[PDB]
Amino acid sequence: YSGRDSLIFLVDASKAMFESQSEDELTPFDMSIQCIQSVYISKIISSDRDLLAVVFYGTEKDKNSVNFKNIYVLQELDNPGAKRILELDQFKGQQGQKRFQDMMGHGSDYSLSEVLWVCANLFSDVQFKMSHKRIMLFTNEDNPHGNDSAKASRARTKAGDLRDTGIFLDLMHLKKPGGFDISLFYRDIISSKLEDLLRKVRAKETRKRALSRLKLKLNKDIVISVGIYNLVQKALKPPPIKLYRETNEPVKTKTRTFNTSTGGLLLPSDTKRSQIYGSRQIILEKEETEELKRFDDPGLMLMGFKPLVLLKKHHYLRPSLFVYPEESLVIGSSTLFSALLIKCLEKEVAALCRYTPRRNIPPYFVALVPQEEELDDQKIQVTPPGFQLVFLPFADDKRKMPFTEKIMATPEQVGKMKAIVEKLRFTYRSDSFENPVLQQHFRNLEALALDLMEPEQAVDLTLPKVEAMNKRLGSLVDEFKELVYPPDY
Amino acid sequence: IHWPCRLTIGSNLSIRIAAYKSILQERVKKTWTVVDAKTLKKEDIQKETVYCLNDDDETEVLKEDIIQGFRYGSDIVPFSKVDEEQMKYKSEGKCFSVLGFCKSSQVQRRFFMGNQVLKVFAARDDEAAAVALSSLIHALDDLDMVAIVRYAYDKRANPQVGV
Amino acid sequence: RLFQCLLHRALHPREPLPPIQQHIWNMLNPPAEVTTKSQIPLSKIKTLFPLIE
Amino acid sequence: CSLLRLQETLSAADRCGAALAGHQLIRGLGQECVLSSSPAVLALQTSLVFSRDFGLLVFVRKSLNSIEFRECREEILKFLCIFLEKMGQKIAPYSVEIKNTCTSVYTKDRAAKCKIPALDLLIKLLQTFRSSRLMDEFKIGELFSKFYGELALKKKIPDTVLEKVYELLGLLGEVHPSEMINNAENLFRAFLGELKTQMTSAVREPKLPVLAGCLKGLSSLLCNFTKSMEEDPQTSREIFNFVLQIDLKRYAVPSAGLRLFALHASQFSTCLLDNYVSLFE
DNA sequence: CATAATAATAGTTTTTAGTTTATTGGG
DNA sequence: GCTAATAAACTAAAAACTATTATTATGG
Repeated sequence: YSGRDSLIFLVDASKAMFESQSEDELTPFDMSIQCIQSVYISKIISSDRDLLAVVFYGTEKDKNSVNFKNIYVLQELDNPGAKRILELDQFKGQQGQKRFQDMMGHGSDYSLSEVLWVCANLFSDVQFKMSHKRIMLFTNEDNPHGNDSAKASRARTKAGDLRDTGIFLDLMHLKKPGGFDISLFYRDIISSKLEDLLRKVRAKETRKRALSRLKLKLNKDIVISVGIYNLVQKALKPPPIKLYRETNEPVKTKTRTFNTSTGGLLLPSDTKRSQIYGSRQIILEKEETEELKRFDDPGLMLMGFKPLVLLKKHHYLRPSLFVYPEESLVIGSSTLFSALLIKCLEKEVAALCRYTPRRNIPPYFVALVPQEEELDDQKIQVTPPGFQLVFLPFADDKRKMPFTEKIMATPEQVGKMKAIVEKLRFTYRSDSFENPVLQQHFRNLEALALDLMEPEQAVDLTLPKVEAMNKRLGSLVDEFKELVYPPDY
Repeated sequence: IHWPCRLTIGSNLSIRIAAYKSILQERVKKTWTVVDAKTLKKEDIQKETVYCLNDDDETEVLKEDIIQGFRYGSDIVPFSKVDEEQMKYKSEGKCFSVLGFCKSSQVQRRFFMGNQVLKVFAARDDEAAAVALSSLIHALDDLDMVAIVRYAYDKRANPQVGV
Repeated sequence: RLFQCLLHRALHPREPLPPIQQHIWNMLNPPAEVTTKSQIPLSKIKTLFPLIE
Repeated sequence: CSLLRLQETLSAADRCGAALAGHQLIRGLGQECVLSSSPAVLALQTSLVFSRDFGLLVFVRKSLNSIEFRECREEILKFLCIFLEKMGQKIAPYSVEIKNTCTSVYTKDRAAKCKIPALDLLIKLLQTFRSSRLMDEFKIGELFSKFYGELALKKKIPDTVLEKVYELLGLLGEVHPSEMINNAENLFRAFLGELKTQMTSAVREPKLPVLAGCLKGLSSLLCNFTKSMEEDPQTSREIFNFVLQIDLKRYAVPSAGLRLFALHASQFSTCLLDNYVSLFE
């Protein structure tokens, strides 16, 4: 499902950004600004399909297209970008706070119902596929129901409308964190993470819409609608958009075939593919090439059933893809596959096929790991019910080794090193790998997008150490390595 | 060919190892050389990349006055080749260092990544260390232990975490 | 298939190219005796479930 | 006046980047379009100079990829073409003007981000020549020189419904100098090759849209006098009817090929000896 | 020939697919 | 005494995300 996650950033202007309010820090203006800046950076690196707008409930002198009193409209709904980063840097730090004092000032009178009015206007402004719409708000004023009851009633009515409209609002601890003490009564219409928001984890791109769906033409009679998808991706280099080094102007690199001799623009027609082999240049053509690659229609033709016992580590290829059952023109796909999964204890003998990716391209043997409905107790469908597309190699997929068959050592070595490795058991964490080049690259991009003094080099969990395992375990591994002249040359 | 490295973890481990590819496609060597249909002479064929500009006449300019932009957020950040060449850093050398240990039961065949199978060889010039590594292989097998290794493909490539 | 196309265009480049092949294509097909043992249960499942919408 | 008010405010409401402003501009464009739809002779003359001035204004001043410009000038070209229906020759010293403007328009995004404006360009200019031949149709010589320069272009990246190879971009407005003859024989061999590609009508590669939508109409305006009934290509293009399989969807393209076969029925000598009944039935 | 007929034939940014890029190499 | 065998990167790339317009049916 495509859709722009619109997010609004409601930050106070009177004191909730400026009063300690049962705390001792500085004005929450600066911390809130840095928090939202961090999340903007996180989106820029991780999500540029989500619109953002910042609003200041409370305004001495209105900066608002709505022109309503106590409305300060800084940034309109739009995807994250550098102009907004500069916009917030104007109000970043205590220098930014005193700026805020300069053009409009703090202690600003508020208009809550009008704030809901104008943010509703902003939500109405969008013209695109919307995935989510959230109001993000911090306030030291956890319960300013001390206002006129008419304003509170109208604000609650507007909240009922907007959540009825589907608009979502978030107020999160700024005065009395934890214990539900925060929002002493503004809990009425709203029903921690500052560390994450400042942490601004980024560079996370994920599937948004369905793609690459096919059918299980298992025999010449039966087909079963399915869909092929990925969750393991190879991180790319971001596109080098050739810009004029002076004027930042893009490049129309006009690349074509041609003739080195007669100065004419050649075409694939008046040219032919060829293969210089032996004594014969083996000629071909573009459609000839396609046909030589054109084998059969895309889909899954069942070639057999193999137990999940022949599969071994050497039986491995490119990272596996996934198949989910689909019912667009094959009734019972999901039903029959549910039967397959319930009888998957016996269906360790998984399906065998020579999968054809698309037309004009050949099929290839790819095994299918039966994915169960592994729904977690917290209701996370890890490995959704389907099949993992582990790819069956050919004799092509081989680069042989020598055969200097090595023999086992004395069992005391095995036992002592088992004690070593289990004593030196690294805490398992699947979501623990970030590429230092990748991370440092993100940091260069974000830092050399502003005038940052330096891009930080992210010390990743992927970096091995020298003493952390040498204090969790110690040098007893080397002392155990009792053989003369250990591989520590 | 030999991928020489010393598998070094902590303050004590350093095992000389030469890595080799086990699963690897043999791709076609001689390619579909496109030749003129009427002369079959690729030598008489030109492949020019006319780096034109966004002009009516699209004035061509070499990369001399061209920078590599990057659509950073709702904007483009241009990085010159040296600009994007100093910002970089990767594990220099044929790096291969294990991060730690865990049971292979945690991971599944449906949780693999990487395109081939890379049989890393035993200790180099140390048969005692080689048989010790064989015993360590057995130790890993007994405990389902995994050698989660940070692996720079070489000096020229970035690090790649693996097992 | 590439090899047999090479043989075609070598011995007789002046000819239309053949299909991928039979025999090489032949040696990929799934077990025929399994299809034989299957067709009755295969009929059972396939008639048991319409596969169209 | 209304024409003047739009010429000014429209030239005023184009301030920096507000796509909302630019689409109120396309809105005023629609207003001027319906104005021209309700014309008067005095209004005809007045809208002529307003066309000149403010069309050049939108032509040069906007000149940018901003979506406001994109759509507004898309419908600008739309309106200019749908008005091309009737001016008379009065667009003769004004013909070359917009000829050059439109050629540059092609050199713009209509070479990079070709869209409906590109087809607007094409139709406007082509109907222009077929409404006016060889009173300023001599700049078109070098114009097509460049075009064939960018027509021998191998880059088929542009859009499919904006492809330019097999039905309408006819080019014979000039005197057919040896220029277009030498370029045209190359065009002809390209036609032969990619039509042979087209008739693999069993490989599920139709590629019919405007791919089979521009340059063999260039052939149509080109084959009228070229490559007489003297060789194998004659019978090849004769065969090129065969399929013109079932199409439905009004079957415009097969019927389009059949219509061209009608056009050059004269060009069908010396081989149609064969297959009397099959052709005729 | 009647004249607002309301389906397919794409429009889309898709990630993801083969790109020479690279150095140890037989003397 | 010599001279790859690669593999950082190639430089790309075919995917429906979306669908207006024509559809030629039926008022005109």
